[PDB]
Amino acid sequence: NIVHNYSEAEIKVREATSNDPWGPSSSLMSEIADLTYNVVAFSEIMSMIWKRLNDHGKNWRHVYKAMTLMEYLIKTGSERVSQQCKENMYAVQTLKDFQYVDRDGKDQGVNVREKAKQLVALLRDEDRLREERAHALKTKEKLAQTATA
Repeated sequence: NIVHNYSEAEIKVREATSNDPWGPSSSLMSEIADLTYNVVAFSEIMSMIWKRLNDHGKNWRHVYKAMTLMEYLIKTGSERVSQQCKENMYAVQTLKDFQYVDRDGKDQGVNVREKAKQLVALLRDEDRLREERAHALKTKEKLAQTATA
């Protein structure tokens, strides 16, 4: 990871992409999105996400949640997020053929492939990206003004 103690941003990314049977919460992803505007945190955040995406088989949740977070940051964080993804398109495209059938015969990998496929389509369509971002930013805005339960 090339860091001593993890920064708060790195801890948040790891938590959001933990190898656990649950997806990232919107509140946590929203915090990470704000952090993408911090010049130092941006680099730490992207580096950790690319690393969590670098995994296989039984660790598919790391990959799936990392893509979910990347998708969120592409649409809701600094524009530099989508810019770096476009520059490293190959690293997103490889996930389109990720495979994993668990020991019960359940294909978990197909969902990783589908998300990668749709994410790639989004990143290559500039007009869609602008629309998705406007809608995503409004959603984060609405989220911030909605009370708990």
